[PDB]
Amino acid sequence: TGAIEGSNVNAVGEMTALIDLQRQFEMQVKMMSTAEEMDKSSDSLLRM
Amino acid sequence: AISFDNALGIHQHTVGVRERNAEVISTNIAQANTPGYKARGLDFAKELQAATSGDKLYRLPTQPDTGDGNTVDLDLERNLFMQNQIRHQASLDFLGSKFKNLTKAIKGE
Repeated sequence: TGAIEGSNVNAVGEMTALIDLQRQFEMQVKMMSTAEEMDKSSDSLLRM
Repeated sequence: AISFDNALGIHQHTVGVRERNAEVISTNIAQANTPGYKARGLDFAKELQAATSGDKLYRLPTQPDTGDGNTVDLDLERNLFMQNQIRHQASLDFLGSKFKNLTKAIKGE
């Protein structure tokens, strides 16, 4: 009694999770870009 | 002898089958993005036999679908369409030369 319990959020734990989520997000975006790049190249097969 | 069948050979039935195959291949390409659509294959040997005198084949996917259910491998469809067009062009040349040789003999020109 006479005290209030705050939150247990570990600020560093969230920040290091953020930077890893950013890098993994960006790497998958590159996978999307190289997927359409391959698709565009494999379109001259029907380009007689 | 001296008949159009014995003269043209199987180059008249083959052309029809090659156009049939192109219709099937083009259908798979168009229906690539439709979920639940299963890729359709065509047996050339059976179709040629049926054409000479006169069932559904599905293509096994190389990899699982991403959830939609469509088993159309657009990389393979383009390759087969390119091959079908080349062999169809040869069949037209083969069949076209049958008529030219027949006309050449009946006129001596």
